[PDB]
Amino acid sequence: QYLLPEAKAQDSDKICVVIDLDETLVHSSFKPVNNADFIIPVEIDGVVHQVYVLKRPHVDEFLQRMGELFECVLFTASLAKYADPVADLLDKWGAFRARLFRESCVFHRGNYVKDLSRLGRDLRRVLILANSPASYVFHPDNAVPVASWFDNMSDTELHDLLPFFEQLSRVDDVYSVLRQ
Ligand SMILES: [Mg+2]
Repeated sequence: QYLLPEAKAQDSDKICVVIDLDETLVHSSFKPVNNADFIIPVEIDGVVHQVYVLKRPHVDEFLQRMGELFECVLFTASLAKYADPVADLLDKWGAFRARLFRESCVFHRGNYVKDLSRLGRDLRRVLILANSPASYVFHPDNAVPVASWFDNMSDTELHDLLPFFEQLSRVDDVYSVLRQ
């Protein structure tokens, strides 16, 4: 069985974009951060720890627009119990049509790989936005790299990628732009 159901009517003409959470859209820590965007309590072996979450600058604009341009899918190497609460707070617009977590990755040579082949979408119309090439070793021709983000409040990578996405949203075959 594929990782996604069939695309709903309003999504099936669109390109599918698989989006990484950590160091791509947000950055989370167990070290207390003053003036955090969100704090989520995560239970680990019966004990609750606070996870301090910072949003990358421009992520609201980015997410809002990507959910129009694309069938967006959150595909994180992290675990639902941290990633669901975070996505609930982040995704104000219903941008993420599905959420896929650690179990849905393939652990390959010490790396959590998003294997786009198990999605159930024609690979000519799938993109992956990820801060590490390890994320997409199987699909390097589907990828749009973005630098890892931690706390640099002057970052504008998400803002500056939007026009490129704006363009990719409209092609028929992403390989015609990325090359395969
Ligand atoms: Mg990441």
